[PDB]
Amino acid sequence: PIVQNLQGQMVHQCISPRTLNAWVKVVEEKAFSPEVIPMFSALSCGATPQDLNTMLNTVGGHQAAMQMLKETIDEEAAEWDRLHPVHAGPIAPGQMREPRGSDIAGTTSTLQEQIGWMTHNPPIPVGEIYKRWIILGLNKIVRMYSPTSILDIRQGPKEPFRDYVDRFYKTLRAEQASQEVKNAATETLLVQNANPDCKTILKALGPGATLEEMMTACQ
Amino acid sequence: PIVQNLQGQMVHQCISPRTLNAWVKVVEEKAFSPEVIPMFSALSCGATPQDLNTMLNTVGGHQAAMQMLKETIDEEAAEWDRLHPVHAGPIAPGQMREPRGSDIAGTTSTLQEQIGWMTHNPPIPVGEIYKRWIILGLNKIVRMYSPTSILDIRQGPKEPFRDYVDRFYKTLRAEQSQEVKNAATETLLVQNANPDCKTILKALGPGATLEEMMTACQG
Amino acid sequence: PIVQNLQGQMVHQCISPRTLNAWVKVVEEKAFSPEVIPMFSALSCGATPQDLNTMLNTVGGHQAAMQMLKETIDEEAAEWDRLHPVHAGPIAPGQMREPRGSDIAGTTSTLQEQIGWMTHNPPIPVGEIYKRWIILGLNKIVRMYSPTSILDIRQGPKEPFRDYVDRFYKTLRAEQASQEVKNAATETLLVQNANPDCKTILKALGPGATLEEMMTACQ
Amino acid sequence: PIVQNLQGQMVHQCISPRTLNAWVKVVEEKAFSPEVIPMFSALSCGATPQDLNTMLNTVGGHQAAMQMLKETIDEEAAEWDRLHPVHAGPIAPGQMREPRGSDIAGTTSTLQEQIGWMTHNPPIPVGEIYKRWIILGLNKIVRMYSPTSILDIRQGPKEPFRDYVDRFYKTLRAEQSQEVKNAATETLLVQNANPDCKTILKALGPGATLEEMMTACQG
Amino acid sequence: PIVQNLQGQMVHQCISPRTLNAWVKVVEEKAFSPEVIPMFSALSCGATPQDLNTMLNTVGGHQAAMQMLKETIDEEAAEWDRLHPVHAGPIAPGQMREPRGSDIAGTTSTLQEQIGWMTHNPPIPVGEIYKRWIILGLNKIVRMYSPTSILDIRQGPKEPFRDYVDRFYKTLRAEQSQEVKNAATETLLVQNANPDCKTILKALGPGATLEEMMTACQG
Amino acid sequence: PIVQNLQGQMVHQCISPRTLNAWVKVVEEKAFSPEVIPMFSALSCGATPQDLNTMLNTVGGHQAAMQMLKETIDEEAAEWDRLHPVHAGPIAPGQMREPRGSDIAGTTSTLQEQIGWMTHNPPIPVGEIYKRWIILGLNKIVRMYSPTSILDIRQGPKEPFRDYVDRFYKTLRAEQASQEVKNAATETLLVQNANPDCKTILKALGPGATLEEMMTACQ
Ligand SMILES: CC(C)(C#Cc1ccc(-c2ccc(Cl)c3c(NS(C)(=O)=O)nn(CC(F)(F)F)c23)c([C@H](Cc2cc(F)cc(F)c2)NC(=O)Cn2nc(C(F)(F)F)c3c2C(F)(F)[C@@H]2C[C@H]32)n1)S(C)(=O)=O
Ligand SMILES: CC(C)(C#Cc1ccc(-c2ccc(Cl)c3c(NS(C)(=O)=O)nn(CC(F)(F)F)c23)c([C@H](Cc2cc(F)cc(F)c2)NC(=O)Cn2nc(C(F)(F)F)c3c2C(F)(F)[C@@H]2C[C@H]32)n1)S(C)(=O)=O
Ligand SMILES: CC(C)(C#Cc1ccc(-c2ccc(Cl)c3c(NS(C)(=O)=O)nn(CC(F)(F)F)c23)c([C@H](Cc2cc(F)cc(F)c2)NC(=O)Cn2nc(C(F)(F)F)c3c2C(F)(F)[C@@H]2C[C@H]32)n1)S(C)(=O)=O
Ligand SMILES: CC(C)(C#Cc1ccc(-c2ccc(Cl)c3c(NS(C)(=O)=O)nn(CC(F)(F)F)c23)c([C@H](Cc2cc(F)cc(F)c2)NC(=O)Cn2nc(C(F)(F)F)c3c2C(F)(F)[C@@H]2C[C@H]32)n1)S(C)(=O)=O
Ligand SMILES: CC(C)(C#Cc1ccc(-c2ccc(Cl)c3c(NS(C)(=O)=O)nn(CC(F)(F)F)c23)c([C@H](Cc2cc(F)cc(F)c2)NC(=O)Cn2nc(C(F)(F)F)c3c2C(F)(F)[C@@H]2C[C@H]32)n1)S(C)(=O)=O
Ligand SMILES: CC(C)(C#Cc1ccc(-c2ccc(Cl)c3c(NS(C)(=O)=O)nn(CC(F)(F)F)c23)c([C@H](Cc2cc(F)cc(F)c2)NC(=O)Cn2nc(C(F)(F)F)c3c2C(F)(F)[C@@H]2C[C@H]32)n1)S(C)(=O)=O
Ligand SMILES: [Cl-]
Ligand SMILES: [Cl-]
Ligand SMILES: [Cl-]
Ligand SMILES: [Cl-]
Ligand SMILES: [Cl-]
Ligand SMILES: [Cl-]
Ligand SMILES: [Cl-]
Ligand SMILES: [Cl-]
Ligand SMILES: [Cl-]
Ligand SMILES: [Cl-]
Ligand SMILES: [Cl-]
Ligand SMILES: [Cl-]
Ligand SMILES: [Cl-]
Ligand SMILES: [Cl-]
Ligand SMILES: [Cl-]
Ligand SMILES: [Cl-]
Ligand SMILES: [Cl-]
Ligand SMILES: [Cl-]
Ligand SMILES: [Cl-]
Ligand SMILES: [Cl-]
Ligand SMILES: [Cl-]
Ligand SMILES: [Cl-]
Ligand SMILES: [Cl-]
Ligand SMILES: [Cl-]
Ligand SMILES: [Cl-]
Ligand SMILES: [Cl-]
Ligand SMILES: [Cl-]
Ligand SMILES: [Cl-]
Ligand SMILES: [Cl-]
Ligand SMILES: [Cl-]
Ligand SMILES: [Cl-]
Ligand SMILES: [Cl-]
Ligand SMILES: [Cl-]
Ligand SMILES: [Cl-]
Ligand SMILES: [Cl-]
Ligand SMILES: [Cl-]
Repeated sequence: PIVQNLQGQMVHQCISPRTLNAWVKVVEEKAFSPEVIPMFSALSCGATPQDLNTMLNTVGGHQAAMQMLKETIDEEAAEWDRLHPVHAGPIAPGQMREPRGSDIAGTTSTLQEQIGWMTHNPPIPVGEIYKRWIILGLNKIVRMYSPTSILDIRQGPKEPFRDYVDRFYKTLRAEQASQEVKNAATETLLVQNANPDCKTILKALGPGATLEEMMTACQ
Repeated sequence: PIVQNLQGQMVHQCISPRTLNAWVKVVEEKAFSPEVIPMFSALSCGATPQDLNTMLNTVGGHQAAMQMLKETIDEEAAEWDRLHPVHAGPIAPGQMREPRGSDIAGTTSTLQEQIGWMTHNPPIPVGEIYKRWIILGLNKIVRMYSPTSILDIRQGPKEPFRDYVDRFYKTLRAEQSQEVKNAATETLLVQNANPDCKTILKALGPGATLEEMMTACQG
Repeated sequence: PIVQNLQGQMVHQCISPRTLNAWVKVVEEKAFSPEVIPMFSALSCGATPQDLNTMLNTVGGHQAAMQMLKETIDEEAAEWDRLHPVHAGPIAPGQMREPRGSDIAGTTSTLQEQIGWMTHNPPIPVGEIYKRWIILGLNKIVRMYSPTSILDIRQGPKEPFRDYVDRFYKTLRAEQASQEVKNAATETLLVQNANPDCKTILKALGPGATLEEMMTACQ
Repeated sequence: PIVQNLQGQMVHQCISPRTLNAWVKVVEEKAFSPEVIPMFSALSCGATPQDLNTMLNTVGGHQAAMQMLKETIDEEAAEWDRLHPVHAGPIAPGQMREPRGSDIAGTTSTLQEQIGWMTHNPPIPVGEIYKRWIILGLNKIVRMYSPTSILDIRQGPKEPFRDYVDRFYKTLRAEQSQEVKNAATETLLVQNANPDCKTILKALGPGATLEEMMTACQG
Repeated sequence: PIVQNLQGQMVHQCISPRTLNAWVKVVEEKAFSPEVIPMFSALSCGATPQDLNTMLNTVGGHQAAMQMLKETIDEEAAEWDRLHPVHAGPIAPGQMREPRGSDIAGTTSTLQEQIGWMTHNPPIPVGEIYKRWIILGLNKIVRMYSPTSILDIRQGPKEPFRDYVDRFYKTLRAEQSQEVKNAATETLLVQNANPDCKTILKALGPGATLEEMMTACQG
Repeated sequence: PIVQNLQGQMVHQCISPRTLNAWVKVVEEKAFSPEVIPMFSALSCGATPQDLNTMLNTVGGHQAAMQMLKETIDEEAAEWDRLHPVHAGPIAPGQMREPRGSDIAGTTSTLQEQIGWMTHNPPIPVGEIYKRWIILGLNKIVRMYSPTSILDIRQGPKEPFRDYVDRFYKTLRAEQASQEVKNAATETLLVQNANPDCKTILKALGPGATLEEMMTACQ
C-alpha cells in the first residue's frame, strides 16, 4: 500500500502477511457472500494495482468468478481509454506519463510507475480506480452466485417475523442495485409476502410503519 | 481511523485486519448481547464514517437488525438536519462545507471530506456523531432481541443466590435510563428471591449492600 | 490509553483489539481467581476512565459481581467528593475543572476532559484513581467468590507437603488483607494443620525454618 | 528486507517471524498450486537475496522441485553474466563493484554488499532480479506439478456449468503466455461443455461474455 | 518495561498483552522445567520491578513455589540492605533517594521512582537487580521440583545411546555451578552406560567428544 | 537484537515474544531437520550473544544435541583465542576491550559489553561470530541425526521419479558439506540408483540433461 510517513510524504509499504492471510481466509470461508465486498475494500486500503492483483491472485478456486472479474476489468479499462486518450510526447523531468486502462489494471505498468501516479501532486489514484473496477466486478459475482430471488422470500406460517426479515434483506443485499430499487422491493414484497396472520396486522399499521414497529407488532 | 501519529499530527490510517476480524468475530459469537456495544465502540475508536460503514457492512446475517439500524440512522440524521439549517454559498478555499445528516452517515460524503472535517480547527467530529447514532440504534436491537423480561427473573427454591442475581442483572442490562433500572434493584430483586432468602433479606433491613445481601443468602 | 509520543507529549491512543480480547478471555477462563487482578491492572496500563469502563462493560456474565463493583465505586466516589469539595468559579483558559467522583468514574466526564486531566502539568491521574477503586472492588469479589476458608486447609495423611502448601497459599491469596494478617495466618495454621508425621518433623525445625527448609524436611 | 523507515531512508530490517511462518505454512498446505507464486512475491516484498535464500531454505520437502529451482537460477545467472561482461579495476571508495550472477543469487555476495547495491544511487535491484529468477523457476514447478491437461477438462452430463468452468480455469492457470491461454477460452471451453449446455452456447453466438454463458447454462 | 524509543530516549512502556499471555502460558505448560528461566528472563527484558511483580502475580497455582520465591527475595534484599547502609538527609531536587531492598522488590517504591532510578545518569538498574533475585529464586524451585537425581539416570540394555544421553543432560540441567556439572559428564556418563556401549567407550579412551561417543554407540 | 533507530544509531532491542515462541515451536515440531538452520539464522537476525544463549536455552529436550553444541562452541572459542591473543593494558575512554572466545559466547561478557562491541565503529560483530559457531554446531547435529545415507537412496520399481529425487536430495541436504561434494554425489548416484526403466531412459539423455529434463523423461 501507499501510506504517509512522518515527513508528510506518501511512501510505498509492503503488503503485510496479516493482510494477505485475511483476504485468502475470508474468501475460503465466506465465498462471495455480500460481506466479501467490504472486507476486500478495507483489506485493500491504499493498495497499489500490484497489491490488488496480488490479493486476487492469491484466491484459490472460484476461477470462473475470477475470469468474470478480468472481463469486467477489461470493459472498464476500454471505457477509461476511450474517455482518456493519451497524448503522445516526451514525459517531462517532473511528470508521469498518463495511464492507460492496462496501466491502472497493472498489466502494462511497473510498481514504480504506480507509486509515481499515486504519490503525484495532485495524485492520479490508479489504485482506487482499479479497486472501483474490481468491486464492480465482484458485485456482479455476488449477484450471480446468489441462490434465491427476492420474489421467493415468503414468510412461513410458523416462521418468526425476525427470521423472515433476515432472509428478505439477506437476499436483497446479494442483488446489488440502487437503493431506489431496494426501497421499491421492500414496499412491494415485505408486507405482501408475510404470512396471513402477520400480514393483516401490518396492513393496519399502514405504509408509514418503521421496521422496528413492524417487528414489534408481529412478535 | 483518524489517529495521532508519533509527532502530534492527526493522520488517516487504514482499519487493521485485526480490527476488522475482531468485530466480525464478536458479532458471530455474541450477536447482540449487551457486551457487543462496548466492543463496537472501542474497536471503532477514531473511526471515520467510512470505517463505521465498513464495520457494519462486514456483519453477516442479522440483516433485519441491520435494517432497523438504517432506520434509526435516518431519524437521527433527519433530527440533525432539522437542527442545522443549510447555508448556501461558495465554500472558501481554506474551510469546508457544513456536513448534512447524510454526510455524517457517509452516504453522500467522500472519505477525504470526512478526513477534512475531523482534522479541521476546531474539529467537527462526524465520526463520533455517526458512532453515537449507531450505538443508539444498536441499543434498540439489544432491547428487542432480549428474550426475557426482568419481571420473569425469579430465584428458584434451590438455586444459589449468586446465580439468581447473575441472571437478574444480566436480564436488566439487556432491558434498557437508571430512572427505573436503579428501581429494579432492591425492590424487584428482593421480591423475586425465594422464600428462604427473602425472609433473610427482610431482616437485613433497608440500605443493605449487594455484598451484604449475597453474604446473607450464602447459606 | 495515554502514552508518550516522541515529542515528549502525553497523547491519547486507542485501546487495542488485543487488549480488549485479552481481558474478555481472561475473565471467561479464570473468572475471579486472584490472578485476575494483576491481569486487569497490566491490561489497563495507562487507561482512561473510558477505557476502564470499556473493559468492564465487555465482561459477559458475572453481572452480580459487576454490580458489586459499581457499589464499591460509588462509596469511593462519595469519599473522594467529601475529601475534595469542588470550588465554583469559571475555569481559566489554561486549566481544567476539578473532577468529581463521578468524573473519575467517567459517568459525568467526557473523554476529552479525562485526557485533559491526565495530560495536565501536573497531571491529575483520574484513570489511576478510578483503577484503585475498581481493584478495591475486584478484591472484594475475589474474597467473596473464594470457596474455601483458610481454617479448612489441613494436610492429608498421604498428601505431599507441596500440594498442601499449594492449597494453603492459594486459599490465603484469595482472602486479600494485609500481609501482617497473612503472616499471622501462616504462623497459626501451616504447621499446625500439617499431618501428624510432617507436623512432628517441622516442630523440631522451629519457628525460624524457611519454607524451602520446611518443604525439604517433609519430602 | 530493505524498506523505507518513517523518515524516508532505506534501511535493512530483519525478516519477521510472521513472514517466515506464513511462507512455510503456505508451502505446507498449498505446495505449488498457482496461488503460491503471488504469496511468495508478496511475502518477499523488499527482500534481499539473503532473505530470498532464507525463504527458499525454510521449505521442508519438495527438494526435487527446489533442485529444479537451483538449475533455473543458474541458467538465468549465466544469461545475466553473458549480458554483463566483467570490468576489471579497483573499486572506488564511494561506489560498489558490479554484481555477477552468483552475487544476485547471494551465493558469492555478503548481506552488506546486497544492502549497499540496493541503497545505491541509482539502485541496482538485485533482490528483485533474484526474485524474478525465482518466480521464473517456481512457474516451471507449477507447470510440471500440474496433474491434468486442459484438453482433459470436460463438463459432465449432470455437472453444473459453474463447477465445470471452475475446473477449466483452475487447470488453465496451472498450465502455463496469453497467446494461447486466451485461445483456450471460448474455443476449447465451448467444445468441452456437455451436449445440453453446448447446444445453448451455439445459440448465444460469438462474442458472449462468460457471465452470459454462465447465465445461459444455469438451467 | 523501560525501553529506548526511536529517537534514543529511555521511556516507560506498558507490558504488552502478548508478553503477559506468553509468560502465563509458559508456566501453565512447562511449570518449572529448566527452560522456564530463559523464557522469564527474555520476556522480562527491560522490566521495572512493577512489571516483574506483575508477571509473578499472574501465575496461577504453584503458590508454594511462589512463596519460596518471596522468601528468597527477602534474604537477598536483606543482604542488599546490609551492604548499602542508609544515609539520612534531604533528597536534592535533581537526584533520587537511594533504593532499599524493599524498593528493588517494588513493595515500598512507586512505579515513578523505579522509572526515575532507571533513567538516572548513571542508571541504578533496580529492575535487573530484582530480576537477578527472582532468577536466583526460580533456580531453587527448578532444583527442588526436579524429580530424578543424576545418579539414577542409567542407560537401559536396549535403549539407544542418544535417548540415554538426552535423559542424562535433561536431568543434569534440572540438578543445579560447572564445578561438578562438568564432573558429571565423562565420568558419571560413561559409568551409567549399559555394558555393551560401556565397553565401546573404554576403547575410545579419554578425551573423546560427545559426538565421538554418540557415533561409537550408534550400533 | 541490535537494530537501527531513526537517528542512525545501532541500539539494543528486546527479543520479542513472537521470536522466542517461533524458535521454541520450530524445534518442537521439526527437531533437527535441515530447515532448522535457516529458521534459527533468520529468527536470530541481529541477535546479541545473550539473545543467542536465550534462544538455545529455551529449547526443551534434545539436551544431548545441546551439549554437542557447547563442545563445538568451545573448540571454535579456543581457535578464536589462539588466533586473537588479547593484549593487556588499560581500556581507553572511547574504546572496548578485545573479546575472548568466552566473551563472544557470552559466558564472560555482559550484555552491555556485547552492545558496545556490536555498536562500535567499526563494529566487532560478536553476535555474528557466535552465530557462526552455533550454526557450525547445528550442522553437525543435523548430519548426526540424519537416519539415511545417500548410498541407500534407490528408486523403487514402481516409485515415481519425483518421489525418488525428493528422497535423494532430502537425504543429501541433511549431510552438509560443500556443494562440490554434493554435485559429486548426484553425478555418482542419482542416475545409477534409478530403477532399470528410468535408468535406461536417462542414460540416453546423457550427463548434460537438466533435472527438469530428467524428471520429464521419466514421467
Ligand atoms: C462500498 C463501501 C465504500 C460502502 C458503503 C456504505 C455507505 C453508506 C452506508 C449507509 C449508512 C447509513 C444509512 Cl441510513 C444508509 C442508507 N439509508 S437508506 C434506508 O438507503 O435510505 N443507505 N446507505 C447506503 C447508500 F447510501 F449507499 F445507499 C446507508 C452503507 C450501509 C452501512 C450500514 C450497514 C448496516 F448493516 C446497517 C447500517 F445502519 C448501515 N450499507 C448498506 O446499506 C448495505 N445494505 N443494503 C441493504 C438492502 F439491500 F437489503 F437494502 C441493507 C444494507 C444494510 F444496511 F446492511 C442492511 C440490511 C440492509 N454503506 S464499503 C464500507 O463496503 O467498503
Ligand atoms: C459501552 C460504553 C459506551 C460505556 C460506558 C459506561 C459509562 C459509565 C459507566 C459507569 C461508571 C461508574 C458508575 Cl458508578 C456508573 C453507574 N452508577 S449508577 C448506580 O447507575 O448510578 N452507572 N453507570 C453506567 C451509566 F453511566 F451508563 F449509567 C456507571 C459504565 C459502567 C461501568 C461498569 C461496568 C461493569 F460491568 C461493572 C461496573 F462496576 C462498572 N457500565 C454499566 O453500568 C453497564 N451496566 N448496566 C446495568 C443495568 F442497566 F443492567 F443495571 C448494569 C451494568 C453493570 F454495571 F455492568 C452491572 C450489572 C449492572 N459504563 S464504552 C465506554 O465501552 O464505549
Ligand atoms: C546459511 C544461509 C545464510 C544461506 C544460504 C544460501 C545461499 C545461496 C543459496 C543458493 C541460491 C541459488 C543458487 Cl543457483 C545456489 C547454488 N547453485 S549450485 C547448483 O550449488 O551450483 N548453490 N547455492 C548455495 C551455495 F552457493 F552455498 F552452494 C545457491 C542457498 C540455497 C537457496 C535455495 C534453496 C532452494 F530450495 C532452491 C533454490 F533455488 C535456492 N540453499 C541450498 O542450496 C541448500 N541445498 N543443498 C542441497 C543439496 F545438498 F541437496 F544439494 C539442495 C539445496 C536446495 F537448494 F534447497 C535444494 C534441494 C537442493 N542458500 S541461510 C539463508 O540458511 O540462513
Ligand atoms: C503473481 C504476481 C506476480 C502477479 C500478477 C498479475 C499481473 C497482472 C494481472 C492482470 C490484471 C488485469 C488484467 Cl485485465 C489482466 C489480464 N487480461 S487478459 C484477457 O489476459 O489479456 N491478464 N492478466 C494477467 C497477466 F498480466 F499476467 F497476463 C491481467 C494479474 C491477474 C489479476 C487477477 C486475478 C484474479 F484471480 C482475477 C482477476 F480478475 C484478475 N491475474 C491472472 O490473470 C492470473 N490468471 N491466469 C489465468 C489463466 F492463465 F489460467 F488464464 C487466469 C488468471 C485469473 F485472472 F485469475 C483467472 C482464471 C484466469 N496478475 S503478484 C502481483 O502477486 O506478485
Ligand atoms: C497490585 C500490584 C500493583 C502489585 C504488586 C506486588 C508488589 C510487591 C510484591 C512483592 C515482591 C517481593 C516480595 Cl519479597 C514481597 C513481599 N514480602 S513479604 C513475605 O510479605 O514480607 N510482600 N510483597 C507484597 C507486599 F509488599 F505488598 F506485601 C512482595 C508483590 C508480590 C509479587 C510476587 C509474587 C509471587 F508469586 C512470588 C514473589 F516472589 C513475588 N505479590 C504477592 O506477594 C501476592 N501474594 N500473597 C500471598 C499470600 F497471601 F498467600 F501470602 C502470596 C503471594 C505470592 F507472592 F504470590 C505467593 C504465594 C504467596 N506484588 S499488581 C503487579 O498485581 O498489578
Ligand atoms: C537463562 C539465561 C539467564 C542464560 C544463559 C547462558 C549463558 C551462557 C551460556 C554458555 C554459552 C557458551 C558456553 Cl561454551 C557455555 C558453557 N561451557 S562449559 C563446558 O560449561 O564451561 N557453559 N555455559 C553456561 C554457563 F555459562 F551458565 F555456565 C555456556 C549458556 C548456555 C547456552 C547453550 C544452551 C544450549 F541449550 C546449548 C548450547 F550449546 C549452549 N546454556 C547452558 O549451558 C544451559 N545448560 N546447563 C547444562 C547442565 F548444567 F545440565 F550441564 C547444560 C546446558 C546445555 F548447554 F543446554 C546443555 C545440556 C547441558 N546460557 S538467559 C541469557 O536466557 O536469560
Ligand atoms: Cl503483520
Ligand atoms: Cl499472518
Ligand atoms: Cl477457496
Ligand atoms: Cl502489477
Ligand atoms: Cl499472472
Ligand atoms: Cl486455483
Ligand atoms: Cl494488524
Ligand atoms: Cl487478523
Ligand atoms: Cl463512506
Ligand atoms: Cl453498500
Ligand atoms: Cl448477509
Ligand atoms: Cl458541531
Ligand atoms: Cl493489536
Ligand atoms: Cl485481536
Ligand atoms: Cl463469561
Ligand atoms: Cl466514559
Ligand atoms: Cl452503560
Ligand atoms: Cl451480560
Ligand atoms: Cl512479527
Ligand atoms: Cl509467527
Ligand atoms: Cl546470502
Ligand atoms: Cl545452504
Ligand atoms: Cl528437507
Ligand atoms: Cl541494472
Ligand atoms: Cl501487543
Ligand atoms: Cl495476546
Ligand atoms: Cl510495584
Ligand atoms: Cl499483592
Ligand atoms: Cl492462585
Ligand atoms: Cl548500583
Ligand atoms: Cl511480538
Ligand atoms: Cl507470542
Ligand atoms: Cl522439544
Ligand atoms: Cl549472556
Ligand atoms: Cl546457564
Ligand atoms: Cl530440558
